[PDB]
Amino acid sequence: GETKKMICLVDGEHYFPVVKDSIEILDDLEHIDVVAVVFIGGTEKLQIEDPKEYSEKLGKPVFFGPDPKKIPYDVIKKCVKKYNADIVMDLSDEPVVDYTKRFRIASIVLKEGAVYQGADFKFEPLTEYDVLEKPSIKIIGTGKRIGKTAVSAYAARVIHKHKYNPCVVAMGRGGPREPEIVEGNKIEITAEYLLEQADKGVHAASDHWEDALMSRILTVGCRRCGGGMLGDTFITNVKRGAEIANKLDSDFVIMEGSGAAIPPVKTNRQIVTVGANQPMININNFFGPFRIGLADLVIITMCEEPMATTEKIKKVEKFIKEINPSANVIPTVFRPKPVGNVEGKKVLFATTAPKVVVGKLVNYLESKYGCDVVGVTPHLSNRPLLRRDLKKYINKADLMLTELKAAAVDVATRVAIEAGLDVVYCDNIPVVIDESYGNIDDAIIEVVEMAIDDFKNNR
Amino acid sequence: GETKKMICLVDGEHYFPVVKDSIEILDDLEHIDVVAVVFIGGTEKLQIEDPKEYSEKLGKPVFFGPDPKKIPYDVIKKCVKKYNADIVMDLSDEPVVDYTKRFRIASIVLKEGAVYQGADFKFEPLTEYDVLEKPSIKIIGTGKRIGKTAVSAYAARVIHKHKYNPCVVAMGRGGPREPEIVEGNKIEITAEYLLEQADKGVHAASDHWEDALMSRILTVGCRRCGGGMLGDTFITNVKRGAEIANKLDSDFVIMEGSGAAIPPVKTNRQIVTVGANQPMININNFFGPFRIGLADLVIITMCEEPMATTEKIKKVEKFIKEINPSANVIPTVFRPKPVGNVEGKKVLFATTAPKVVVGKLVNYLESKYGCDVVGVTPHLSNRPLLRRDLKKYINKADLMLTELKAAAVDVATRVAIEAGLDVVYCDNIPVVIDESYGNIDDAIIEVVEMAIDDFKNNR
Ligand SMILES: Nc1ncnc2c1ncn2[C@@H]1O[C@H](COP(=O)(O)OP(=O)(O)O)[C@@H](O)[C@H]1O
Ligand SMILES: Nc1ncnc2c1ncn2[C@@H]1O[C@H](COP(=O)(O)OP(=O)(O)O)[C@@H](O)[C@H]1O
Ligand SMILES: O=C(O)[C@@H](COP(=O)(O)O)OP(=O)(O)O
Ligand SMILES: O=C(O)[C@@H](COP(=O)(O)O)OP(=O)(O)O
Ligand SMILES: O=C(O)[C@@H](COP(=O)(O)O)OP(=O)(O)O
Ligand SMILES: [Mg+2]
Ligand SMILES: [Mg+2]
Ligand SMILES: [Mg+2]
Ligand SMILES: [Mg+2]
Repeated sequence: GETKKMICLVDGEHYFPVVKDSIEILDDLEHIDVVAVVFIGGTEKLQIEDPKEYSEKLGKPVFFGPDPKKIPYDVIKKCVKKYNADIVMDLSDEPVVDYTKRFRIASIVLKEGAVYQGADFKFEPLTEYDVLEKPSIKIIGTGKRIGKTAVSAYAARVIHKHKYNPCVVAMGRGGPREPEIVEGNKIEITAEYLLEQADKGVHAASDHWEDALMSRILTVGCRRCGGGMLGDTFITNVKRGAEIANKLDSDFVIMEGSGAAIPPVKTNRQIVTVGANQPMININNFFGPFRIGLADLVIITMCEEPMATTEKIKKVEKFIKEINPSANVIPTVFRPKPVGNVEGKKVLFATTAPKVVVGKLVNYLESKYGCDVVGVTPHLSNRPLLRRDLKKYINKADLMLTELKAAAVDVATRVAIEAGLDVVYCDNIPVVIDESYGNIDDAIIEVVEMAIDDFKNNR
Repeated sequence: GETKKMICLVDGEHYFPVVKDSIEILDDLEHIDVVAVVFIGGTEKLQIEDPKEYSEKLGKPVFFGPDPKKIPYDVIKKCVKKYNADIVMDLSDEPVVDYTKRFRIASIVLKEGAVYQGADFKFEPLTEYDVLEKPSIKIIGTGKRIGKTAVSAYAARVIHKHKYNPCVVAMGRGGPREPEIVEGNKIEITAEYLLEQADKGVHAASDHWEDALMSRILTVGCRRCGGGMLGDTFITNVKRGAEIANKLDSDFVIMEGSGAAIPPVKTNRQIVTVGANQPMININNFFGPFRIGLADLVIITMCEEPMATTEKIKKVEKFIKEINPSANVIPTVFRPKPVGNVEGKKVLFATTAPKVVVGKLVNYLESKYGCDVVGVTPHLSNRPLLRRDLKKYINKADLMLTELKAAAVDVATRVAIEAGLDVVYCDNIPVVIDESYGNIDDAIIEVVEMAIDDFKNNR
């Protein structure tokens, strides 16, 4: 039993006595103390004229914005810090706040580690365990199949080229209760080895297995359930994974998220992935802006037709620069890279990609690697339709080129090995669309250097 | 302390064992029982071949949609009803749910009186006291200055013409702890009477005062603080206002809201006001669709340039009919009606209306009532600029025509009475833009008849 420190957000669209009654009712609760009050706008009542008049009558310190027509975001942030608030309680309404303004206020309050709540809603700030004994980056994103894993694999290779030994702790959508370690820095991960793991009941197409193969690195397979609006998760073993990663042979750590969910482990720096294919409201409203606000570097992905228009790409770029002008921003597209040789082969291509981009990926594969793609399955995520596509194409291909994602091991690899084909795993590589935005390796190196410098200087 | 019945929302983007662990963790909590699970979509992490395995392995009943690509909204609603669930717990994430899908799920769950919550968020359903002993309508809206009061005054007069005696309980953002009673059916409310009230410290420009004067009815002045996202309020005396309304001389009750807030008293039927001037996201996302879903009749307001484009008005109409197909929908604009005679007089017009629409209101006043508008103040909300306009124009006018809103009594009426002018109070009348949408009085009568029929039969 200890009191929670509450800041009240109030407005001049309410008459002061009903506000005073509300603050006295909140303060007179057991386990709550109202420590400050912020007037967030409105002027219908100005009979009480002076912040010191309001403060005298409340017996609480009272804060106002420089402009009564605008939400005093900076004053709310400064007040939550100054009074070290546990809770910010919203006693406002239209016209002073709409949903957009509430999510803007929420994004500030939750970042300072305070609860944001009102009459009918509550938001919990992200728990964040300070457990890593190595310099580190978080790789998070706004959704699924936007390239969090693809960017993470690439970043690991860049960090290796920079003469560091990276470990990826991947927060996946399942896995053993004790996090599993994959020594992709020591072990030759083949199709037959992945099937041997799948036969033991191991989730061999998970991101830790993919990053181990695609980037030849040590990885730790963690699990989670649920992924909230702000990005928190219901249960996870990622804290245990970060503890494991400390003890193993590595000298840089990537904490990689899943879906819109954020690993609850403190890192020196953060890379945020944003698919230009996603609705603008998911990027510029709700807790999109909160996620973009965490970034040192933003990778915008899917920056091409048919996935996004030029105007959409420019709108996403413009918004990111407005809300996070400190962040470096790189717009990108994904292109395939086989982890093996496919030159002059008849190729069956297996992917999770949208059907509208398969033609472009095939055109690229044939033009660059000199293969002939005899058939495609975009159904790695759908086991019945996958088997249908395999029976159609399997006989006319020399080898199957597959993403190491979804049913790629226990269905597609199994069928291809029993049919006597070679199986080559396929990475997705982030390629910069526009050289005016500079080089993606240099952008990652900048963030890696910041993470190392931060770790050396802060204890 | 009593056990709360929880339904879990789960997906096939999580591997079964981490979902099972999550459900066992939730069920093993004190005063929570997991009673059912709804599988809301996704496929790739289903190694389970038969959906019956899922329920067998959880030891919980599990319900599925007909289409694994779509959220089974209907199944969620049917299960919350069937189990009389207190909580719905979201153990999903991107790609299966985005923010929009979560607000669609929230709107269903909260309407059935269940909490909706996830990893980092919680939403509380509306408190609703069952206290009225008379047939009744709630008049609520999506914002401020969208015409809730204007529609409410009109509805009261329509109910009077239909041979009933209506009472308006107005939930404002201010007023005495004991609700204030105004007998506008028995008292001739003059400018001098309103100044006598303002000098006693009464909020004479409040909605209960306005409805009393504009509609010559009994009204009860209630107060509240805060207005949440769903529309709940932190504190209010509206329960006491409804108890007062039962005792007094009336045979129909209108419970009128304020801002986006909803009076927490049960009513037979609901009228929802939606300003077409508001951003589409506030109408078609968050808890706009929840508010529109409460409606028997939706009044769309501000349906003209400069406030809304024809395309906007059509988008609002189309959306409302999609989410609430049995609701009657009437698109409208507001025009002045003096509560007195202004024919051939020199008029100083005082309003809270935007500068961009004053010309249309003036053009209407002069064309309909044959007055000469010698000047306008759009500054009833801004006491300094109001006095500047009054000093300029007061000498030119025979009478001041004013909305009974904001500084209309304690500044504008006071200056006009001391300057020896007549003061005429001005209603805002909802006018239907297109006769193909039918007559607004008939639309109100339909809802009033439903409220009377419901009241007679639900006893
Ligand atoms: N040019 C492209 N346009 C659109 N999608 C692409 C393109 N190239 C690859 N993809 C798809 O992008 C996705 C990247 O997925 P992944 O790296 O697993 O990201 P995440 O961790 O965000 O799910 C895959 O589904 C892949 O097939
Ligand atoms: N034609 C019009 N276009 C736009 N606004 C108008 C028009 N006519 C009146 N108004 C304004 O509409 C508002 C209606 O306010 P009111 O009836 O108090 O509704 P609420 O209770 O929702 O605030 C007032 O500010 C009034 O001046
Ligand atoms: O499940 C899917 O991805 C496709 C079906 O794939 P095909 O059977 O057309 O290959 O759904 P659709 O796009 O037809 O609505
Ligand atoms: O706050 C309230 O009591 C009412 C009126 O405000 P005022 O007209 O008294 O400023 O709000 P609304 O019905 O306009 O949303
Ligand atoms: O407050 C307002 O609406 C007016 C007041 O100034 P005047 O209209 O009295 O000049 O300024 P604006 O917003 O048009 O710049
Ligand atoms: Mg207390
Ligand atoms: Mg991934
Ligand atoms: Mg329990
Ligand atoms: Mg009103």
